[PDB]
Amino acid sequence: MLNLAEANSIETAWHRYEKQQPQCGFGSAGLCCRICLKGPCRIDPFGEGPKYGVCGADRDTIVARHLVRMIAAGTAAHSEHGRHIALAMQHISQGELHDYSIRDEAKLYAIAKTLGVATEGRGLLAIVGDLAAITLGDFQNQDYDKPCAWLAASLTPRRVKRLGDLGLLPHNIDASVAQTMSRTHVGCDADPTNLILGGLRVAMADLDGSMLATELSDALFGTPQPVVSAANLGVMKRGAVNIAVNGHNPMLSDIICDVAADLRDEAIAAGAAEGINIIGICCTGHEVMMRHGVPLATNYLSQELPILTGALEAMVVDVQCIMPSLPRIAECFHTQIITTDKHNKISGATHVPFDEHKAVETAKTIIRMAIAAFGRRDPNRVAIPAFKQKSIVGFSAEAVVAALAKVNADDPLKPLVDNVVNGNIQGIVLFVGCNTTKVQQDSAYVDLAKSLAKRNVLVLATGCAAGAFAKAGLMTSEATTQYAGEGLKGVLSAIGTAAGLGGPLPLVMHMGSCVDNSRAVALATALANKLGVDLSDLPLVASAPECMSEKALAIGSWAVTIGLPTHVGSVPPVIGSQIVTKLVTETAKDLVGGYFIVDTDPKSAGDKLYAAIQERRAGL
Amino acid sequence: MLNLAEANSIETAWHRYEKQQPQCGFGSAGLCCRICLKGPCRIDPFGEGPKYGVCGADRDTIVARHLVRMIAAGTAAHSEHGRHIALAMQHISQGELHDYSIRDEAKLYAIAKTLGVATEGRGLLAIVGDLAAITLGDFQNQDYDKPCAWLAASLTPRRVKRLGDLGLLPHNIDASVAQTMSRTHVGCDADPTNLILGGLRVAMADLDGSMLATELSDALFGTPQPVVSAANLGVMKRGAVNIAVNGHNPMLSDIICDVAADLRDEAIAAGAAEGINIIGICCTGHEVMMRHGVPLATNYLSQELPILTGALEAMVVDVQCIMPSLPRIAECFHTQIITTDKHNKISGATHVPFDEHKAVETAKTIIRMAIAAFGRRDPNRVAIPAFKQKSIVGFSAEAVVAALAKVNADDPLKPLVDNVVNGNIQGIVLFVGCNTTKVQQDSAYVDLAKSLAKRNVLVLATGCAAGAFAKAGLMTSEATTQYAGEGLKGVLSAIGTAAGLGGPLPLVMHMGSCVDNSRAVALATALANKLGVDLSDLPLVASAPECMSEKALAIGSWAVTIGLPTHVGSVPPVIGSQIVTKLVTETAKDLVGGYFIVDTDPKSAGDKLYAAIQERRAGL
Ligand code: SF4
Ligand code: SF4
Ligand code: SF4
Repeated sequence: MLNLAEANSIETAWHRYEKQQPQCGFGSAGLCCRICLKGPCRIDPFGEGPKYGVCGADRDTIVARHLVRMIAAGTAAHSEHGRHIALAMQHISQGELHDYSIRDEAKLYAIAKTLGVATEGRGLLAIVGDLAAITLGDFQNQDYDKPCAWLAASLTPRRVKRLGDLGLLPHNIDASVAQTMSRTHVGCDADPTNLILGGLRVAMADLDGSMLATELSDALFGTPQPVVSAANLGVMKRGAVNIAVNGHNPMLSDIICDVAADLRDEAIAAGAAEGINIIGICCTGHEVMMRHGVPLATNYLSQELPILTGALEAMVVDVQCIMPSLPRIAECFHTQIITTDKHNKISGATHVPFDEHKAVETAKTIIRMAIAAFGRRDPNRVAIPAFKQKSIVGFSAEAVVAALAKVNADDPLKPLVDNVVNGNIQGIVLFVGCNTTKVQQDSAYVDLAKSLAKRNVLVLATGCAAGAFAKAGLMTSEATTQYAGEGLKGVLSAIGTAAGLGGPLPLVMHMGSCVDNSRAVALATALANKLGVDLSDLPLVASAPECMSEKALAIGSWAVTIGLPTHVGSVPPVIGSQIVTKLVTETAKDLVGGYFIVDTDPKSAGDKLYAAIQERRAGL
Repeated sequence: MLNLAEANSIETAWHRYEKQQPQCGFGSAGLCCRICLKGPCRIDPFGEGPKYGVCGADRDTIVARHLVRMIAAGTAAHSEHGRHIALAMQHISQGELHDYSIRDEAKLYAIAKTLGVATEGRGLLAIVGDLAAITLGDFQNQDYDKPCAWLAASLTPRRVKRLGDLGLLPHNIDASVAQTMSRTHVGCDADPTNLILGGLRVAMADLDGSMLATELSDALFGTPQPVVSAANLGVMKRGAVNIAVNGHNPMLSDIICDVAADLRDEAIAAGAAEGINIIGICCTGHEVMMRHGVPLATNYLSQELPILTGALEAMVVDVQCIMPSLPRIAECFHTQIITTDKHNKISGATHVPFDEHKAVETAKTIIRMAIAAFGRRDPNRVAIPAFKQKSIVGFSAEAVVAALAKVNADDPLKPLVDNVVNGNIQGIVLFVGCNTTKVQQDSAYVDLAKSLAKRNVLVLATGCAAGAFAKAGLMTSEATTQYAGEGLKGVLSAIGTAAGLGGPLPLVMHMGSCVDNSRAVALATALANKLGVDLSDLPLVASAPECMSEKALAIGSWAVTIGLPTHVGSVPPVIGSQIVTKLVTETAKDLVGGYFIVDTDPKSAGDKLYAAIQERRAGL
């Protein structure tokens, strides 16, 4: 926890959770079913109740069909973000979408290198078209046996073989989601094993979306490089127009950032002495935190609380992980919750649609409204907590290897590799996932982080996990000296002073939004290649102690298919099926290297994670 | 009904249904969300308790989001069928796939006239090459404002403009299923009106898949023409090896049927003096019956009873509506449940994969596995009820027009309209639907047809609904002379005796499988184009007295969006929201012209349907 801005008149996410107590144990068990209108069909595993549904389907085919349908939804969620980015890149290539451009042409040529596109003497718009045509191809191929272009280009070669031999390499992101929906229909795919393999194949179609999203978003806006930022509710200035950007797509926020600069004088004119101060919520808040250093107000669960300070002039949303309660809560104040997307309206908000073509003028309209919301701000109701915590963020996979080249420009990975074979770094944990109410907010992350840090493992974080470490200052050079542990701290401070920081590198390491989890794969696959090996051999581990979204389920599943022991700290609906639970814990260990780790205890989970790393080290 | 193989000590669909009593009711009203792993949050409508989910979404977001995902899983189910035909038509245009070919070169040409393929002096394979490309574009177009190819080309140009101006013409089948699962992810679309409107678009994609599948499948296997067949379990033979074909895809069955004939001389040699008995279950059987007249054993709920006869040697199952209990109901006997699709495997059943490049060869293998099970049939455990109801089927839209051309070959549609303005044909009804255990099998189907036919309205049917009418004897000439009203019986008898068949046209005309519901919208659009109107003005109505599947919910949802008053007889999860209910029942009569009629009383349904039929006659 952290802030505690007591409503005392208003329902919040914590209130609505307790009024749901107790929650249906059937659904939490995975023994609920509503796929056809002959249900609802439940399974009584014990006292001689119904052991089958009207379908004839058992507990295992019921639990599994819902597992992969959840993975499929999270894949559809991530892929819709990457599709907008690739559709842009196709418009940038055709002299259209003028408000956008290739702001990082260095990242663009490197993307075309990993994809095989010629760049020598070709001109920018030709490469961009070759890059958009390929990336759109992953959304339209019908040859079930042709892997996704980004997957084949971006994994280790050993992994590409392992999955293609099992048919786990997707051919089409849209078709993977749709073929998962169709096969889980009433009376279609039954076999729990065929089902779970079908969820792992569509989990890879999520990885594709996350890769092409991160890479082409860099080329659109710039690769993150280390920057100083600040987190928590304190970053709201009373003397400023406070604009919260919540959602996922930086195509809106990165434009709002630039327009917020030229529009400062209108903020001062309306009576805001400190201009307009835009703040970030959730993954779009991380995108502009990663890139431009814009502060991060809060992560997921505490996203209604900015309106509670009585000084949020407008919260601009687009898609995903935004709470439908926000038009209700903002009606008690002056706040303007502004929806933007064609496929993301909240009843009671204010919709201004984002014409990507007319981008910077739609921004002005948005900021003009929030300047006018400042006009109706009640001044004796402002109550901003003074919690602002600083954090060094912007640690893209590119920048991390750059700071290593301040230690060895010849072999930039050699310090990392050498410091692993000797034990200063026992391993790497990547903290992923959102916020759940069945885990005390931010506590499981911080418990796990310092426990594993102390054990000499490097911590990387993304999304609402990096947001939970951002606040509570584990993203500081000081957090490294206090909790790292000697061997881990010795290296962390070496690179930390090689690149001009001021101390060591922060304990945890921001890599960005959930799609930017593809950065750590790029980090790890290059490592796995330097050693001439695969990720199912590296002392590498993922952990989602507080996960909820279907994205978190899809993200975690391809973390298994890639080779990582993946810790889940919020129990998916599998416990009702011992057979499915065997499939993802055992069996996965053998087929695909990675495996799941379901533990609700942050202390005992970090014991299995270190054990997984220590077992992983032994294999070398 | 009528058969019911009351078998002792074996569990069936009805036995498994009654084990589930009572079923949740929260899920029946749609007041259980189940998306985000912080739930399952449920809504209490009356006595205090929880009024929201933890994300903050009200009952109307929870209800709308689940309905819209059922529409998407139903579109994915049908679209995957259509994509198989389209890929086959592409291997066909290139010289791959030597077992399949353009059997109805005629159909191929009329499919190309409309939809705009140029034919003038062009080889057949160039014409079917353009057809394969255009149709595959409906699965890969990324221009959001580019309507689907078939949709624009196939339904009335007035409805093209309406749905276009409402934004309901889909641009891509695969991306409509995906953008649906994404926008219904946690924290995404929440406005009830927006969600159900987006579900109306992913429903118009099920019309696309159904359209291309039906039309293209005809060119590959032949456009159905009137054929006499037989229905019910009495279609099995003890002196023949009985092979059942369940599922949906005709690409398998049509082969199996042809190969069975060439493999008759090996059957008799093994002891099957009557050869290969290929019986049909669900839609695969409907496809081959409509085209070749093969017998249909049963529909959905009674697909396990053919095993109880002790005379089923194999059940070759491909995709969709295949009960997972069948492998368990075998073993008890000698039957071989044989799965074929890589995305449709059932634990305990024998899987031999179906390569379409090696269709006939695979076919022979399957059939041989059954002629081996014939030599394992316990002859002391045979029990074929001997219910063989003769059925006249094969009534494609083309066949209907031809019969109306045997009376007026200059204005073939004039006999229809004239008899609708005078009153002899008060209207038409399309009976779609499956089979649910909450309504006695086939009961409401039969009752609703007779009550309406007496009121002088033509009865058309598809799928398991048509199977119910076939096994009941409403698909014969005598049924018209008995239950049809005077005016209707007159027109039917005239066209009949004028188009051979020596009698009146069947009371219920078999229009085909689920995808063949596009034949009814074809006939309707043609009549509406002869009268200068839209389907929203024709006295046309759809009814699903025993729906249960997601495909049916989608099949009914595009019927509403094309302008048809649709009746549902199983109550979708919608009662929990009066807003969503009103949106799909009342405000749809203002936006898209069609609407839903939830009743569940078969008597009150027909009264309301006839009221709508007569209301459409007020106009015109
Ligand atoms: S539908 Fe299933 S998860 Fe929802 S309350 Fe009922 S038993 Fe529980
Ligand atoms: S799909 Fe089968 S197990 Fe699921 S609700 Fe329907 S009848 Fe029950
Ligand atoms: S999206 Fe909201 S209502 Fe639905 S399960 Fe999650 S928290 Fe509950």
